[PDB]
Amino acid sequence: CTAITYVSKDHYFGRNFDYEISYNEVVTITPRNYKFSFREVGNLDHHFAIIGIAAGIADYPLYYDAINEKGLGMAGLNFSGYADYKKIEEGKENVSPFEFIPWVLGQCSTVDEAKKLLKNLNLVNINFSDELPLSPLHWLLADKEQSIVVESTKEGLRVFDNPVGVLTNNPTFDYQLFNLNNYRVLSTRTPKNNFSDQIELDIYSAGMGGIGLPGDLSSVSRFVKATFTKLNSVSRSSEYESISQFFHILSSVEQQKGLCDVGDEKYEYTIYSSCCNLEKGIYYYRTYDNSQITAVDMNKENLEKDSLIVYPMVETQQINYAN
Amino acid sequence: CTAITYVSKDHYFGRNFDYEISYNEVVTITPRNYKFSFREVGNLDHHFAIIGIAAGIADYPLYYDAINEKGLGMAGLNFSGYADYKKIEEGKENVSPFEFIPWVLGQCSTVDEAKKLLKNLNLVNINFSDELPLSPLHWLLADKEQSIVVESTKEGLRVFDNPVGVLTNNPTFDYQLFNLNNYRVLSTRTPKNNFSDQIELDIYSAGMGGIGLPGDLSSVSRFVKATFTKLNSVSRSSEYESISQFFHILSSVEQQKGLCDVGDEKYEYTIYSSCCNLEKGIYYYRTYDNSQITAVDMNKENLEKDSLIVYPMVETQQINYAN
Amino acid sequence: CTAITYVSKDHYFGRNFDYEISYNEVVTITPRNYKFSFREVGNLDHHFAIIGIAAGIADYPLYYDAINEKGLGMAGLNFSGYADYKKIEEGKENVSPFEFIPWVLGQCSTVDEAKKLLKNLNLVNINFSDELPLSPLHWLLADKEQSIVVESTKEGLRVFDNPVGVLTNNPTFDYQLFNLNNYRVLSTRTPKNNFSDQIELDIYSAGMGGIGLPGDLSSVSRFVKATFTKLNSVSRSSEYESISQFFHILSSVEQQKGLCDVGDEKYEYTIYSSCCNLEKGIYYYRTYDNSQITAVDMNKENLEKDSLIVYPMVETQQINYAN
Amino acid sequence: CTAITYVSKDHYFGRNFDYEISYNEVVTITPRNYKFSFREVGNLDHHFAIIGIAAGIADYPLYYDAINEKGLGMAGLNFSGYADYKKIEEGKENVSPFEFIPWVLGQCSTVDEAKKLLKNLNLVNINFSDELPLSPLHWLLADKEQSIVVESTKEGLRVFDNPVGVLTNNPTFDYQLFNLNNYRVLSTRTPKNNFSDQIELDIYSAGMGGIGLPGDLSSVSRFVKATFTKLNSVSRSSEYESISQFFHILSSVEQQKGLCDVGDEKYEYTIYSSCCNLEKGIYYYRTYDNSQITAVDMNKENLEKDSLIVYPMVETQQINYAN
Repeated sequence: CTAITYVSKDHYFGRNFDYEISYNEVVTITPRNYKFSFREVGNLDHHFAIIGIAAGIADYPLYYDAINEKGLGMAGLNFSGYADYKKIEEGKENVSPFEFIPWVLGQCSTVDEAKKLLKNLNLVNINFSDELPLSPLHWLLADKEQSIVVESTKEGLRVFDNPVGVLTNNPTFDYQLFNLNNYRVLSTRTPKNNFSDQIELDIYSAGMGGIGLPGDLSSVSRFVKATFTKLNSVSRSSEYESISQFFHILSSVEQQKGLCDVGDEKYEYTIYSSCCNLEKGIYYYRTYDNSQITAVDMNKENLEKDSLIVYPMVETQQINYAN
Repeated sequence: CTAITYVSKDHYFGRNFDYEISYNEVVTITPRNYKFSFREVGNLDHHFAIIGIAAGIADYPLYYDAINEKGLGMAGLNFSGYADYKKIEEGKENVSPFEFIPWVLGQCSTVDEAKKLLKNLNLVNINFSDELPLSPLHWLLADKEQSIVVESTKEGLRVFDNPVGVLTNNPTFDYQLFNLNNYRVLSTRTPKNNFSDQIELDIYSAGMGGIGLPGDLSSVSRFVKATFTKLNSVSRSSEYESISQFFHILSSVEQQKGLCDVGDEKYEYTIYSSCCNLEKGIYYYRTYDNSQITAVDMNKENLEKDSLIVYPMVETQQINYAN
Repeated sequence: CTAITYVSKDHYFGRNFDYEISYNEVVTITPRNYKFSFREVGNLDHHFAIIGIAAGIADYPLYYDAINEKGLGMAGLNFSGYADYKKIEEGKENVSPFEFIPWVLGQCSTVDEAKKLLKNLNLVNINFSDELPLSPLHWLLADKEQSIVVESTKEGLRVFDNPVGVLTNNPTFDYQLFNLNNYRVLSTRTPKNNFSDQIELDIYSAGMGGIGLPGDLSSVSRFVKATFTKLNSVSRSSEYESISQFFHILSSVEQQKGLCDVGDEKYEYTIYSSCCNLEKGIYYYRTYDNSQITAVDMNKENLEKDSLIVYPMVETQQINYAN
Repeated sequence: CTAITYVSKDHYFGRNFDYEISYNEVVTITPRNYKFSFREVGNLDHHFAIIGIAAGIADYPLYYDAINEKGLGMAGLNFSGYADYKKIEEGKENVSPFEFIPWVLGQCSTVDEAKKLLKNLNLVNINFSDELPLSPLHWLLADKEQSIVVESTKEGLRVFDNPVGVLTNNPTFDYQLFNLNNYRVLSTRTPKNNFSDQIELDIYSAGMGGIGLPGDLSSVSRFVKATFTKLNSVSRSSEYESISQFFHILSSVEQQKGLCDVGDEKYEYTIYSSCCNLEKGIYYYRTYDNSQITAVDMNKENLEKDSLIVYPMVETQQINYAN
């Protein structure tokens, strides 16, 4: 997985969802009066409306990522072997990872509010059900001001400011930031010949400033390439050019089927790619097999409802036959 | 630019067109009775039908790439500083680079026929017009059997067999093939710990087999990554899954706006990406700002016409609004 | 700096000392009755004998590295910006970095004894003198069983087990170990063509298993290359062959004059390279301008003395003129 | 193998000899009146004196490398699979590779003279003897003005000017020079943060300008690292300091035993390293298990003799026991 934020007049938030198998992903709008029952903290009978992509395997919104009607985004990304969930601890707000996106997005309008809510968080090892055990995750949260990373590991709970608005998988966020130090020299412009003034070295290609940028599908490499591509991106401000650039950034680090074998020719690939406009409450997405951008606008629904609104995903290529 | 061939059940050919500006790109079908007048060789009054993307600046099909009705594809890719075009040479078929795609695709049904035709070729330095001087190019040709590369350089004209079905920009094709030797170790699977059996190294990410793959936008790096991604692609045999995979291969080496500065913030970027089905005569394309695949089917036209059939390219985002 | 341990039959310990200027580096034997006065802990009037290279100040053995007569080695390596030394803390053994090598090597026969001693350590910010402020350092300690790394940073004091027996400069040791995970594929043997079974890739060179190994002079790169070179080294048990291999490992990551400019053509270079036999108490060294190995054997001195025994370093080329 | 030139005040020439097994390598001075009998060209009964290292299994000087009394150096380096030797060709100077160093160094005082002599050369496939078939080689020649590379391949005989004064093994020299283009950015100084002006990236190590420099033992990697290390080496004030720097350049790309397995634990390693002072006719050398520099001075011999003067190499560690 790769999650990013991007600014181009509006502020966008979204992710590549990378896994082996598609589990009936749907776009789900949770309206304001859909009751959230939490196992160990107080219920939210009335809360902010949410739109995101969820696993369509329950009548509870099991979100992989989502934004709320106040412009706050949150995404859970695989963090296998690094994530550690805890026992219920007295004095803490004990929240299960499966409840965590509803818990935050339900009641926070900004990342600063999320920071205050997270001060007493303890992420607890309680499964949604026996049939559906917890995934090992870490989280990116973002609004129009800033983004943060939340990591619950064996040593504890850390909330990091994210100066680049990017997150992938393992290892911890502090290693990911540190590793960018190694790429300081990379550039969008042709470098000078610093190697030796005694010989002539030919600029035989454009793009030589970026040589050294890693192009493989591993977690650290995608973090570096997504960061360089996001930070150096240029768009145009209009919505369509803006989301175009966003999906180009995500394309840069997507995983193609066949290239990442996780054992026995079982391939990890980018099942979908999302781009959310935080100001307008629009969830846009592509899928591996549908290149066309599909848009679901949360504000076109009756957000005073109390039942989940589900949009099944367009998963076949939608071709414009021009003749 | 990056050009590739790919086989699933059908055979596909296409390219990323990477440059600073659009020369009014259009999809042009050249029907059979559109007369080709050649400056220094014999005319083709009747020939194979062709479909490709061209610069729409004249009532000649100035193709960047195309396929013909017999399943032969050809593409010209930037080769700046390496390309050399010649004086008229007696006893040769003297063909200008601007005429070259029409010359080959007009009269050859296969790459083997193209190989025979190319034995007598001399590419001459004749401009289409004063307003349109020649670009420095090299060419990939492909059919369902094989692909070749044509390069006219200062040392002469070389025709290479292309064992990977990929081409980018500079340098010469022999260096490009040779450089793949350096990447023999790359894998789709997790490597064994060969570094030392004395220590335990953790597989902290999937995709570690590919570490070493270059991710920058330079010509050689894109050649290596496109080759690795193409050769290790899997898809099912269906048309939509096949072209999905094809566009994913091209996405892997596309150039995002902002990332390749050739100047004072003059950006090289992937203006369009094409995929042609050689068996069906369908030209499919995406553009930088339209993620939806658009399809133009040469066989839906009256190929006995004698004038160019020109379709505008759909260049703005075609979004499916789901609510 | 790079410090390593290496086993043949005997156990060896040593380092490259990398800096801009050579001062009065000398080989100094501290005999058992040389009284160690400590600024905040109890004095050691009688202790283990030590041999190492020091800065050549009459009043005290200011060691860069050393071993003791019981086969325990310790080295201080530059750790600029990462090292943090503390205020005196009650209930701790408050030891200055300049006292640290004498403090450990004076009273510990093994790394296990050092581990117990270090449980109470607080490294305090007390200069040897006003004219000679503390350097920012971290430490490698080794005996014939194991090695550890000691790091005092802003977060606190950490003692790590060192599974590879290597240390360089910044960042923290945990990041250095983690980064080795990225090099699991590297091999002494020619890799298989894993890139694609569809094409023939030529083994045009020996040594291709190691491609990916970094060759620059930076701290992390030297850590990776020293580790790979040390762990894959082979040598016979005989002393001359063993220290030969050791100096070859150190040569692999040495810094050549001209290549590492730390500002206005001020060059960091490997001033000396040491190899200590822990079992035999011999300090062997080469210097940048003397390739011949020099040996100083601590057991040839009167270790019951109470005064420092100082040997100048042989700093100019000792050439065998053979004809 | 790696061969280099380096200038300090004097001009130096030398090489690492990398192979699996040491035979009877000897330092051999060929005096002026040792008759050179050539199988297919005119004999040189009187010629320039030569000193180099040879295979001491024959009464003829079978040099791996050498310099002559007029300051011209020549070295043969493994070129396996690339070297091609020819049939005797009428009108050419037909010289066997085993005769080639004597042929050039016998009669040329400069590289310019060698260039004229090489205009008619045809390197022929004639073994010295049945017990000793020809090795596949290419050659570096150097004097105080310049250096060249000689490569006889299937396509023919090519003499290149060598702008960097380095040579390794495969592939052809043109590819080796071209590949340097990929390293234009590398520097001896800390790079600017070109990655992004939006974030602060920490200079946590010196030597970061060189990141990207390859550190493995393959032929291309050693070519790049030797070139960068040689070109950015300082010059020095004395003979001793100068050859110290020279051996440091060679050390940078030496092959350590255990790291390069060409077989079933058959290790390629740097058996000897040479440094020749072209002005003084001194052959200096350091073997793998003798770190001390040994010097053999051609001018201390009677160069009017007619028989080879052969010195065994000092192959065991010469240690300075200082106490």
